[PDB]
Amino acid sequence: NIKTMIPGVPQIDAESYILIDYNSGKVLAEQNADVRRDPASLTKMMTSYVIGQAMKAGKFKETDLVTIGNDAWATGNPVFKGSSLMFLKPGMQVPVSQLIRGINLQSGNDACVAMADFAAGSQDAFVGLMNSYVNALGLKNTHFQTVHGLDADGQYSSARDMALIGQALIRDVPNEYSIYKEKEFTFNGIRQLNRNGLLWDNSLNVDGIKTGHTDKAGYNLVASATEGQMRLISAVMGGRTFKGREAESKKLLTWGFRFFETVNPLKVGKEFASEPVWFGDSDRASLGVDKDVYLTIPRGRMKDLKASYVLNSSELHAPLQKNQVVGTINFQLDGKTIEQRPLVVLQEIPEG
Repeated sequence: NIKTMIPGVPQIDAESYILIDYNSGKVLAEQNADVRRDPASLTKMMTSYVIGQAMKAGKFKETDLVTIGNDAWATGNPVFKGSSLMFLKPGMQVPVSQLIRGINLQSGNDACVAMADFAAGSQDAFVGLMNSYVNALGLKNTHFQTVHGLDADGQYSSARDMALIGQALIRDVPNEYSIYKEKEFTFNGIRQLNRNGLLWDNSLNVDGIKTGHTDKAGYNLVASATEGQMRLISAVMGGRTFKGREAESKKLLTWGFRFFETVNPLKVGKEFASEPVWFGDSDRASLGVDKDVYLTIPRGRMKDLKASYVLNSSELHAPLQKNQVVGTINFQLDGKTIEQRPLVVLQEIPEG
């Protein structure tokens, strides 16, 4: 009864939420996770992702100077009224490093425009890239219209999609992601703090990601935290206050770590099984996986994890290509399969 208990999910004071394991992708808890909502400043997570991809590709460096044009002039564009701003002015020459902290830490809407023009030539072209990555990441309930999320009546996202964008930031552009844990930066002699109050919560190891709030959106937060090498991501959208979005996210993250653990039973290239092969330059095939296996299981139950496999075909016949799928690995707890992964040929076996 205790060994097999399924924990109850805490009550969460928000319109929608999700909690996922970064490594395994397992959804630990969810409510209304696919409902389309106003992302508010969470849009800037995708702005950051695009910029991160550009820097990873070597298109520009953090020390490069960006010239501010009239479109990023904070007090020359009333669309920016009442929003977070660096107070950029035309003709300033600001390092990429400062602008990306403006976007990431301050949600500076002017900074978003300046970087969009720098990275992609125009705001429209940059939004094109944002939406291209929406497609590349397989997000079903997300669409962007502007680089900052202002003036975007037809933009939307969801708790799931914002958690998945978080996952992508951490996984794909780690140098960009590393900025989100910074508690402050200085621009024009003015120190600017991070709005993610969970960075100061000494009871968790939170290192990201993004907050947002409007009247339509309510209070939004995408958070990520670690306990050792285990990492969870929470997205809470339509929270009720500044303090509530933090508190509700903390509830989810803490619950996740208490009841679940991530395990890595198999890495790419490690032989899991072997089987005879016919017609080959070797007599047996080495079989395993083509992507590292991470599972999320009930905490404490690693000892009870069992694995076995099935083969698609009666016989293996050479030629066998590297990563050729030949079966399925079943991971089991309490005599029930909880996870399956493709079983693949680890080394090509040509005909003899």
